[PDB]
Amino acid sequence: LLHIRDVPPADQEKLFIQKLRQCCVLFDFVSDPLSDLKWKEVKRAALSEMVEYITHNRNVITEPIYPEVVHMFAVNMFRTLPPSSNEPTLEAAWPHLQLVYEFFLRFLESPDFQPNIAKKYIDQKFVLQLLELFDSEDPRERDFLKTTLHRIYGKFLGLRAYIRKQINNIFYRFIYETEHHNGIAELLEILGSIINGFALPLKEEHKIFLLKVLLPLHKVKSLSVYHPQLAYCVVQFLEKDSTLTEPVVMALLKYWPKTHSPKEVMFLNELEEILDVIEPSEFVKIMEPLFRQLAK
Amino acid sequence: LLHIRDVPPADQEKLFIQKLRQCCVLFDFVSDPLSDLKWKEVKRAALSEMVEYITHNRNVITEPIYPEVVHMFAVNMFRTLPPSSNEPTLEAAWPHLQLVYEFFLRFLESPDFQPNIAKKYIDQKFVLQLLELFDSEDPRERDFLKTTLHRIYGKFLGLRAYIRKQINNIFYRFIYETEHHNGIAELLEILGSIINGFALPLKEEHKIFLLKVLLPLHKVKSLSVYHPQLAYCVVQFLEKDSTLTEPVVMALLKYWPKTHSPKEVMFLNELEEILDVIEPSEFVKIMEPLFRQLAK
Amino acid sequence: SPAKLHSFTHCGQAALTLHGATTTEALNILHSCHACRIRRGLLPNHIWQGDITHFKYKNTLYRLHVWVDTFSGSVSATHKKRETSSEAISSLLHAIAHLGRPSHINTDNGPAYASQEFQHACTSLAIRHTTHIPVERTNGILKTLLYKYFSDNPNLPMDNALSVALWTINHLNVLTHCQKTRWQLHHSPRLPPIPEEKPVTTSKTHWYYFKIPGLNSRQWKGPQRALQEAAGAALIPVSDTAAQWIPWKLLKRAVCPR
Amino acid sequence: SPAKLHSFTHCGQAALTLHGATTTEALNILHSCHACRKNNPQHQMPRGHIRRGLLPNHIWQGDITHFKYKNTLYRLHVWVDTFSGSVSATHKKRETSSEAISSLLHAIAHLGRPSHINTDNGPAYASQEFQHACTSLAIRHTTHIPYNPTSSGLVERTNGILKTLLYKYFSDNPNLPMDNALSVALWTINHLNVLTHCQKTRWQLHHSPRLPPIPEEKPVTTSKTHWYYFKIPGLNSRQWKGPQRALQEAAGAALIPVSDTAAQWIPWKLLKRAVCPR
Amino acid sequence: SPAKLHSFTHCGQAALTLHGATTTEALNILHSCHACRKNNPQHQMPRGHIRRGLLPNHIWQGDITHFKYKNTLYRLHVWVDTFSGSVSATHKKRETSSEAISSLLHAIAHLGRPSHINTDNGPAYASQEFQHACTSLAIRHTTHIPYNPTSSGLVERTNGILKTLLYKYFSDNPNLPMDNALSVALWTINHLNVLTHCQKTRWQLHHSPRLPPIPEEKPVTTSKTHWYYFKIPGLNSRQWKGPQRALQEAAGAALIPVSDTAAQWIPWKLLKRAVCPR
Amino acid sequence: SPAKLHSFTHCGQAALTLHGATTTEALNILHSCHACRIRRGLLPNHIWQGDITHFKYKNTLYRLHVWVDTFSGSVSATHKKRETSSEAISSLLHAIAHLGRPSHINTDNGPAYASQEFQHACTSLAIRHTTHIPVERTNGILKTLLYKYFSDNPNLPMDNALSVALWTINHLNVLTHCQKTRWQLHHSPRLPPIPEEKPVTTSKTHWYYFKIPGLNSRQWKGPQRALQEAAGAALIPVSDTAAQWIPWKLLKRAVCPR
DNA sequence: GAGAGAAGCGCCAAACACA
DNA sequence: ACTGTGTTTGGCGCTTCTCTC
DNA sequence: GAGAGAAGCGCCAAACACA
DNA sequence: ACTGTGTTTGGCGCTTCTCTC
Ligand SMILES: CN(C)C(=O)CCc1cnc2c(c1)c(N)c(C(=O)NCc1ccc(F)cc1F)c(=O)n2O
Ligand SMILES: CN(C)C(=O)CCc1cnc2c(c1)c(N)c(C(=O)NCc1ccc(F)cc1F)c(=O)n2O
Ligand SMILES: [Mg+2]
Ligand SMILES: [Mg+2]
Ligand SMILES: [Mg+2]
Ligand SMILES: [Zn+2]
Ligand SMILES: [Zn+2]
Ligand SMILES: [Zn+2]
Ligand SMILES: [Zn+2]
Repeated sequence: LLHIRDVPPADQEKLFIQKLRQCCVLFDFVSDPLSDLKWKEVKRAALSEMVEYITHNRNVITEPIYPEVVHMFAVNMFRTLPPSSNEPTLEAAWPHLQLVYEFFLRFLESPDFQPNIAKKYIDQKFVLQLLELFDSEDPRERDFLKTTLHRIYGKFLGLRAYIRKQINNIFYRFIYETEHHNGIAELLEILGSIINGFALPLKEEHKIFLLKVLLPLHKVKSLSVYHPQLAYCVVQFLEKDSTLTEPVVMALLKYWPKTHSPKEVMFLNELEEILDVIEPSEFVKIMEPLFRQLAK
Repeated sequence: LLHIRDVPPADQEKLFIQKLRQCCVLFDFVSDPLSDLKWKEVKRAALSEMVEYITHNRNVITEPIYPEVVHMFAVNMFRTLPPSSNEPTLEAAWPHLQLVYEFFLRFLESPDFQPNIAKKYIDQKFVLQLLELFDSEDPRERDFLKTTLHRIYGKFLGLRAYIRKQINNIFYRFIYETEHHNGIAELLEILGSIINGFALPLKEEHKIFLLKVLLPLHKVKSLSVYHPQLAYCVVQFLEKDSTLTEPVVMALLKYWPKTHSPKEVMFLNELEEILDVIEPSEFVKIMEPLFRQLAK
Repeated sequence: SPAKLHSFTHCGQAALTLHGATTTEALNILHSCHACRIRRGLLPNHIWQGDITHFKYKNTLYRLHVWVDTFSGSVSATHKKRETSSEAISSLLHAIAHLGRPSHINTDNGPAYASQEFQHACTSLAIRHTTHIPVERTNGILKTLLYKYFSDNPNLPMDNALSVALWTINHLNVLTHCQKTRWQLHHSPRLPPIPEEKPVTTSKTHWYYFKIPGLNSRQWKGPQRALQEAAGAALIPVSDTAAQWIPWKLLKRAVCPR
Repeated sequence: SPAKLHSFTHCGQAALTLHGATTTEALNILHSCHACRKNNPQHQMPRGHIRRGLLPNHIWQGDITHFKYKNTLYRLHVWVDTFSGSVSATHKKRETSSEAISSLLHAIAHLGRPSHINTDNGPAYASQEFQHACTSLAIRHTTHIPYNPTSSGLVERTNGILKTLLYKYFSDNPNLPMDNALSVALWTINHLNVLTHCQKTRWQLHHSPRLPPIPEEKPVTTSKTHWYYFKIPGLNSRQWKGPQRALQEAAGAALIPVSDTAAQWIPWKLLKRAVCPR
Repeated sequence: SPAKLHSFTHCGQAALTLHGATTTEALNILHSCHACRKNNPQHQMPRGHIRRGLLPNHIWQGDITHFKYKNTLYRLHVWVDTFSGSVSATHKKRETSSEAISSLLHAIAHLGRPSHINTDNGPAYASQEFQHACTSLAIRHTTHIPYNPTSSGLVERTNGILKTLLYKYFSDNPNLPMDNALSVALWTINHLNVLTHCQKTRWQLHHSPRLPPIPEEKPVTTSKTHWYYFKIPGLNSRQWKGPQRALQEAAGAALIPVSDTAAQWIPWKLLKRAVCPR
Repeated sequence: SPAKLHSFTHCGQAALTLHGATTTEALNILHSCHACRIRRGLLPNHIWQGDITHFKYKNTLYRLHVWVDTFSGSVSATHKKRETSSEAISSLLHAIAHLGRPSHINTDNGPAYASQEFQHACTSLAIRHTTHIPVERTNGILKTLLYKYFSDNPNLPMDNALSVALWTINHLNVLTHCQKTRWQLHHSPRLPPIPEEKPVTTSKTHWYYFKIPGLNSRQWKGPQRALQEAAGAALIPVSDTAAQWIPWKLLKRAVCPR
């Protein structure tokens, strides 16, 4: 076709839309290692010029672009997950995937982005389909997904309580129904980022969220792979309010495994940080039960 | 009294008027060498602070000052001339005279001077009484008088033809009626300054002025004391128009003294400059009579 | 080229894959070389581990002071010829310069780390210090990489070898779990906090009056928005078709036109 | 005549105007006088700026400075990134190509591998050993105009900054070891001090996400050349020389034939505009 | 704590602010640090200006410069009037008090008798013979701060101007005699060249009517003194010294005790403000 | 003091009267000293007269080249030890530097003033030159003043004596006819021409933004009218009670407020 | 009760030195 | 290709706050 | 005929060097 | 009392003028 930068601005938006649409065609690397080589090369090139162009001009993004880009992302990303296979394998379509993630990230944080236009082109269905994608096995996939979900949650206002309820639901499903998940650490990072910005006083919904899904997450046999991040999140609650720490320590002590295991040290480590914050405010109410449980 | 610079500006003008008025009192040095020593000293001082103050502040001179200063100058200068006595003697009142001349000169050329205010406070009588004062014998007196009359003629517009007629009258009186005068050189300088600014074509009045009073001025027995300046004035006419030089050379040749005298070289000198300008424009109409007169 | 890169650094095949090499020829080069054929900290610069190790040579010994981050695995190593509290202080300061200030420090008992000098040095930086009696794996990677480098060329001054080994470990090799290098994991900025009941607005950058370099102009033409800001220059669109990096001396602060 | 008067006295513009001449003729007479242009040190040409990288680890500047401490002359090898401003510095006992290579390797370990490095024409930088080392890691090394330190200005500035902190560190405690002082100063410069204009830290710029790619550049230059009076950078001269005509003009400098044999690269700040002889 | 962090690292304002401190506390910490003020060459104080006459022949400035011509080192004695800018210059073979007296007499003949003359502390100006000559004609002679040529700046500038014309006069004809060149240059400077800002000639200012008298002056000075870090003008120092307290402050300089025995006059441009110890 | 002034310069009593001395004590000092008891040009620098004179000494001779203006009597004298066209050129250039460029020059025939060197020098300056065969009085005044100076002190280098004599003749002695010195008569500006049918308006000077010296200010406070303009400074009223000479670097050109 | 001094804080051109 | 730059510092305009008629 | 290029002219900040 | 200054130079805003549709 024709490069977007070498056209008069009068019809430049139309060429941008056309170049958006020409990348909507799919290309399957998993089907066969060699298929449509020049088509794939021109798609990669076009993605490169698009990501270059979007981040060097202002007042380029207007209303007839917002839904089409969302459609492009949905066509390129939202799909059936690869079959579960339990170093992790790498997705063979990584070039196009990485380039389109770069483009989407640069598009979401442009200064010309308007929050009054995406409320009708991005809805709960899109964010649910995005959150479903965290179960991928490629770590880079999960990294880009985390840094995209952070911006999505930060930018929008009417999609905060919905996402909190959905994350509670997915935590319930992971801890009770389905035991197959690998995006837990990135989700814990998102939770830590969200909870670092709470205000006082804490509403009872956050107390329920603590008392229901976060402490019992310690019971997972695969705790170690996401051990540090989890602890971080806990540390970010008892700092906001030192009064509400009694249920946390009570749950940690009562549900502490009475049997010897190499992972017990994990808990000990966490306890240390808790102790490092619990000494002030005269917190000796549960000191004796804590010592009694630690003695065994 | 009180210094003018150490008072609020609200009543500063009144103090300026009072200090103007307190110097109106006369002091005669010729009457006796010692009389009113401290009065003379305070008058000299006050003149000094007045000339200092007038040239360092703006918007200080307004309407109630213009006629009073003219009155002060008239009281301090306009008087009966000292008796004629034919190195020249020096006026014994030179301190006050010089200081008041300095003050008047600085006042006449202040940027705040307005030509629409002195047309009703200075009239022909003042300028006639000033021109009558050129007959003084102190050369410094005549120098200040010349540099004052130049500014007076330059500033005012309705007093130009009147002064030209008066200078013609005084030239007639000096050349025919009265033979006692000593301010001729300064007057010739004033005439040269005035005639350097003529425009074309020259009006017939200037031709009459040339043909009546300027050439016959060569007949004065006291020509030498003002010989150079006179020549200068002549040079400034024949430059404006080379056609009107025939009457000048005719008068110079016909009225050339046929008898030998040491002052004849004077004329020769003048002739040289005339020749130095008369060679172009094919001026050979009177070359033969000029050579015939020069041969004798 | 990948062959020269591996011949000089001897990094893993997954390191070569990040360069122009593809997985198959990466494995080919990996097996074509004769010489080659839990986290306790919660955030980077939270808990460090400090060891002193003996590097053996044919006719000499070296003492490597090594500091390893418990979260990213980033390594700071310094070689000396003795062992004292002063050199422990120097190594800690060097590691702080390379990595940053740690909040908590952990090491073993010994002649160093226990004298009043090290304690005072820790208190000057306000670093909490805990010592215990029994990582040792990164030490092994460092040893084997140094040994490969010296086997390739016996004429090395032991400082270039250490620098190249540190570069290979921190910037070239990639972690298996997350497919990242140690440098990226250590220095990746964290996600900003998200305030509740308050939208996170996008930061608005500044406006500049600019002059085009190499023209000797004296009139600031137009206030423009800055795209990117760096040390020594800022990115300004000189026209609607291209952008240029204008130095700070040719930029003047402006106000929004409103 | 104004022309002969100026040829005799070399008076200024207003002197020629008062003797009768228009402003244009007097100004042309002034501009056409070789004597009045070879002897006036004043001149008016644009300023030059060092080349800057478009992303971290693109272009680096390196230099060697001296430091006096406890009767010891330490040599500080300093490398600075032209994009982020990040600084790496190592102290040694002397200066040598091998020590320059070691400092480069330490800087690469501390910051990363650069694409290009530009340094002055120091004895240890034009050596064959340094070129071989740079080619080994595929690093393009260029050199500045000789005897023109301003072309390395950024790194020179950094040198001063570094030394200043060291002096402070030695004012409080003269018994502080050199390595400790250098490490603390590097930590302060790269992590604690905030850059004046971008209001950020050098480390933050160095490791900020590389999401903005490189804008494309254009090697298009002006196709016209001019005449110039010149001064040789190596030796200071009281009066200008020439004028000659530039073989080719670059951004910030020009190629000028000093002699009939070979030419030389002259920065804009030692050049003066000349009127065309024809 | 910001205080201990700055005492250890001597970091800047923003570093202390990001670790928790108000702008006021951080700025006070910066201003109270002796190390950060003895080692920073930057400072901020008002500029000084030479004393100027109130009318022609009131204050003169004189200096001696060198000129190389045909393997001969001529000494140019230059006097300049601080009101009109008029210049008198004489060429001699060496420098001596007697030749300074002769040049002064020639300048007096050319321009007139001045009231005061101020020159640097040259060997031929502090001599007893020159003082006797100045007292003979009742001329008050003062001297500048030693090793501070800027205090004679005007005459220094004139020197350069003069020399420039000479070079032009020797560019056209290298066989022109020195006396001819000097006379022509003096004629051009004083009669032909027009001053840049007042748009007049030096000769016109010198002989313009003295009708404006002298405005009265006030010797009133500030009665308060401050503390200052200082640098000795004679020898350049990398770091400031002190701080000490000024015995008395003048316009453009201050009296500072360098040692416990005697004080010294220091210009404003080698001083730095200091915080009061109490 | 008048006594010291006459003892050093030996000028006339009318010269002392311009100083603090009054006529009676001026005459007293004049008669208390043992050693003391037509114009052809039309304007200054119009016609000059050039002479070469032999100054006699006990064991040497000097040759004084003297140029005298025929209108003011101003004298420029230069002493040499030989007589040639080159020294005539040098003396003429020195006189031009001291007095100004003459339009017409007059002198006697001799080895100098007649060679092609002097003619070419005159044509370079565009000076019309006329030579004739027969002022000599000013030469006599110069001789007698030099003789008095040497009689007062025999240890003089003949340059200081000439400089002091020139100063006394040009700046100290006053002419009898007009009570002026030669310097004032020579350098008195002439009256400007007076155009006809056009008023001579007073020239309006400029307005300046100013900063007070010695304050390190950075804001130009108020535009004011300049009283007097000189080299290096201008007179500005800082307040309504005093005025100050502000240097040019602290002045900025303004526009009338209207 | 309320407008006038006082404290706080971000910004800027001129100096400065890097052999 | 070739090319000067980054930090320090008092003085101000600005905003917000406290003690007094 | 008429508004668009061209010539004319006064002004200014940054460079410069005075051992 | 003690203290930096004056000239040169291309680039512009300004005003006035000449050749072309
Ligand atoms: C060419 N040949 C054969 C050689 O031997 C080259 C020797 C060599 C190598 N490096 C050098 C220098 C000399 C050098 N004189 C300076 C230097 O003057 N700095 C002061 C400085 C002044 C002005 C400025 F604007 C900035 C400044 F930094 C310098 O900085 N560096 O790096
Ligand atoms: C005190 N003792 C014992 C002595 O021997 C004193 C010897 C002595 C006498 N006169 C001198 C000098 C030295 C001198 N170094 C200069 C001089 O550096 N000029 C260059 C200059 C630089 C900067 C500036 F801003 C302006 C300038 F002009 C100078 O101009 N003059 O007159
Ligand atoms: Mg350098
Ligand atoms: Mg000197
Ligand atoms: Mg000097
Ligand atoms: Zn290998
Ligand atoms: Zn010239
Ligand atoms: Zn400090
Ligand atoms: Zn006598």
